[PDB]
Amino acid sequence: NIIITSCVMAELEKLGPRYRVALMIARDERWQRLTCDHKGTYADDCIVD
Amino acid sequence: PKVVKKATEIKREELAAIKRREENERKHKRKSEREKAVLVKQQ
Amino acid sequence: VSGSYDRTIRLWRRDAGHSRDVYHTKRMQRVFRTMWTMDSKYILTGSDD
Amino acid sequence: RMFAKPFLGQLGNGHVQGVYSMCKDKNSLNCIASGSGDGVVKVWDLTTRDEETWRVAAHNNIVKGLTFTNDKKLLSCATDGIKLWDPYASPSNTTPIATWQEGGPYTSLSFHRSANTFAASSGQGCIRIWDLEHSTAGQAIQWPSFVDT
Amino acid sequence: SRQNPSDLERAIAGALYDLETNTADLKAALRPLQFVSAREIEVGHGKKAIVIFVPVPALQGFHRVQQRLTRELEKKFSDRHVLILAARRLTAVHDAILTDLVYPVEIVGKRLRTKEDGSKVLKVILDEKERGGVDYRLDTYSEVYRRLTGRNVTFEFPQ
Amino acid sequence: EDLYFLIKKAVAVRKHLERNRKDKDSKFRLILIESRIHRLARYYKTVGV
Amino acid sequence: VRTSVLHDALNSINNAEKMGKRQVMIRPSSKVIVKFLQVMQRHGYIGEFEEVDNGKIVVQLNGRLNKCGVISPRYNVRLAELEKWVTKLLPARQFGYVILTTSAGIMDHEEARRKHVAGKIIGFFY
RNA sequence: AGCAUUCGCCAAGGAUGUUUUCAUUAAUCAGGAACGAUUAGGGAUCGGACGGCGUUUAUUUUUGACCCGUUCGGCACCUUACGAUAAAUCAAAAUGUUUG
RNA sequence: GCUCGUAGUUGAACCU
Ligand SMILES: [Zn+2]
Repeated sequence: NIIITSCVMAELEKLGPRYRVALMIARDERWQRLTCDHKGTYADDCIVD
Repeated sequence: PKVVKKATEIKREELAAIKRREENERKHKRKSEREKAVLVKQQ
Repeated sequence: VSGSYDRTIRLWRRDAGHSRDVYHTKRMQRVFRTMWTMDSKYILTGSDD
Repeated sequence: RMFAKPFLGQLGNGHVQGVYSMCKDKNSLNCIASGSGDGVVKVWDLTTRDEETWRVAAHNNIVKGLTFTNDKKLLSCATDGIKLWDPYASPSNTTPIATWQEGGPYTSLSFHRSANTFAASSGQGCIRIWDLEHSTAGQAIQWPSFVDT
Repeated sequence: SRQNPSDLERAIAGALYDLETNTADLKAALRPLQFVSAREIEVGHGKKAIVIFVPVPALQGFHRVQQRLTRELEKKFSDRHVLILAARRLTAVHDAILTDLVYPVEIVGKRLRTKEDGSKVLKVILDEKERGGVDYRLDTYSEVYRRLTGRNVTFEFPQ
Repeated sequence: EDLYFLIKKAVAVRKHLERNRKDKDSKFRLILIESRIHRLARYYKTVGV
Repeated sequence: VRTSVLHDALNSINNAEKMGKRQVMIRPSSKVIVKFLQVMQRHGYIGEFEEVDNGKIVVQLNGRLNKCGVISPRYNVRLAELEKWVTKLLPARQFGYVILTTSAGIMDHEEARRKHVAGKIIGFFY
């Protein structure tokens, strides 16, 4: 089961519509949306935390 | 943001030119800018 | 309220002529639908992200 | 200007493709439904925004029209025609409970205030009037020699 | 010639003889003309429409006079729309059928649009300079063209 | 048709150079129009003429 | 010389989609172009079109359109290798389509396998 | 490579416009030869054609110089790149990081 | 230094 934090979908959405295919493959509704609660939306510190 | 700022500046300069040649091409009452919306009205 | 084809919501008044406030993010792409809630306090945004 | 913080948030995990039609219940305040570009419509409650109340892959291309009826039921238009859904049923029915395709490429849809009636903006330059629970085919009203969408 | 003429085809030819004697003061197309062919179908419902056909290379011979000729035909016969059309024996054939339907003002542009499925509608724009009775007869031109040739077109003055 | 004005123009330029054979840029205009003689003589010979 | 009316028209679709325009104007028309827009319109990636002849094609487009394809060497493709070809063209097989030239018409690859026909790859769009 | 007095002659050539025609003649280059799809528009530059809610030629019609609009066709500036990418090159090296 | 140019290379749409 692959898990995709809201920092990670946040950073892919901050990357522009060049990556709309990577966003549309990243929001596969099969997958566990792991909601984070911290101010940064910074994925590397969310993952190591 | 940056693209909306640039593009509304471009719309300011473009409408400045279009109103400039509108006033020259007038020069060589008016019609109100709200009346320049209704093109025609069918019964 | 108007949702633009580019990345912006425009908050207007009935008798204003120019925009009372404007709304944007980096993660909001092309706002196709924007509607109010049923008290007139909040505004609700469906985009192309 | 210092306390201009306009952004509350986000209706959960959102859709996959872009939200191209959404609607509100004029009698409630928290029934929010939105149909993306996969046909999949979702129904949220504004109190419980971490997840959607209801979800169905309603259509194939996109969802063009979307509205709530006066009782609790919703309606969706797409190129495949128009479907009437029950989003609030205790047996949670992923299947539709009515449909219409006699008409054309229905491209939007709007619903009456008091009485159970709605109109749809078609592709034949026409609007269709349905009065629910006692109408099979809607009455057609169009401008007489009118062609455009 | 080609046809065993109808009673109303010899009512039209009888109107041609009534434009051979006891008439104008003009006969350039009225003196040589005989019977050719005619059909007569409703415009929706309420009133019918009358069409005749054309021996093919003589269309400039029917450009000898058509203005006020159709006025005399609409006065003297049945108060309905009278229309000339060239029968032949498909692309420029039926495009030529359209340009023979709307004869005074030529076609400006064919606008065949589609809807958000496989559906599509043809709608050709005609020039603005004659509108007075053309907005009346334009429904008759469209429904005559689909009742005779077979496809679905609509006509419009551009904007 | 066109070919007679081509050879009128070309033989006219030839007569000009026969009046002065040291005008080498008009000699380049001659090799341009002679190249058009090879061109349209070739193609309109392969039509059948 | 650019004899490729399809490559020109689809450059207009691409560049005037990244531009953020909302209808394009394609004056060099075809029937491969009109049927190509029948397919993309049927899958909703372009809004609508309208051809007004002089051969103008006016395409009211929506905005999700990422990239429409430019394959010039139009190869024959087996129905058994069509999975390999579609998984090489599309960035994800459930996103976008591959325009096939078949004897039963021109349609997407999923409908081509709904009619059990193998054809020729000309396009892709996603 | 180049082109600077006036005037005449000789032919070409460009651009515009037409109510002009054989109608694929088209497009790029081994072999060879002469000379040394849009950017995104704005403000200016002329070379025409059309129009004038204007002066002056003009003793008044032509007519031309000025001013304006449309319009093509080019020689360059400026920003953003529509992007790029080998960088020093860019309205093109835009199409070599989802290559057809 | 640029230009014409051949083999070659790619060859407008339109017509069950
Ligand atoms: Zn986090």
